[PDB]
Amino acid sequence: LWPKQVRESGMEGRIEVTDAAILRVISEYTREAGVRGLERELGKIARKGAKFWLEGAWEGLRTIDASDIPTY
Amino acid sequence: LDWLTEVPWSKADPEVLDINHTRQVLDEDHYGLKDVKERILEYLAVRQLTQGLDVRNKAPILVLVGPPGVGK
Amino acid sequence: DPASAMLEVLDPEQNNTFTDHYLDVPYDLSKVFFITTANTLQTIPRPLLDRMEVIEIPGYTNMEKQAIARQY
Repeated sequence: LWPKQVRESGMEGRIEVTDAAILRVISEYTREAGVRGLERELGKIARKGAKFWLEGAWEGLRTIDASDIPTY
Repeated sequence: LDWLTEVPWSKADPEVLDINHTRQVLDEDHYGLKDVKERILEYLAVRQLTQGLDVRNKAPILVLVGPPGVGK
Repeated sequence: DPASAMLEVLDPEQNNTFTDHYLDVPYDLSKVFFITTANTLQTIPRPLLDRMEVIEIPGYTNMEKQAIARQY
């Protein structure tokens, strides 16, 4: 899910998420049996990452850790 | 007559496959889901074991039941 | 119900082959920007609700209605 949503929004190689962050997205932002809501939340992270890139810039990976999740 | 000569009457593509190649192709599109993949591999085992014989060939009929987001 | 026929047109992964009963061909509706409107979620079926991304529009306060009435 996350490689697809990163590739599909042009932010490939510029942003990355950790495992603690994915676990927090599953436990606190989703109540489902399937997996579509998780895909929508990770897609939201990628869109906002593109928005932040297009007005500033950085170099290398920005790593989103588990305490950066409420920012996005 | 144009409908009657264009539906396929006895024209088929092969059914005896390498098992492990099918296993690797199934495992690169979906995570988990062991019951469905084992059903497919048991079908191909029966197809390999029966190719010399002359018995009734009958393809399966399945229903996949589940919640709204799982990979049906 | 036409709610069960809307599952084919609003499917995010599959609506690039939407088949009408008049035209017997697959038609691609995947560049269309669908916007839908409701005032409660409860009378939408669960598989149809699971396809859409939900944005809530909460209702205006008094300081907002003040500015809407002055400026618009």
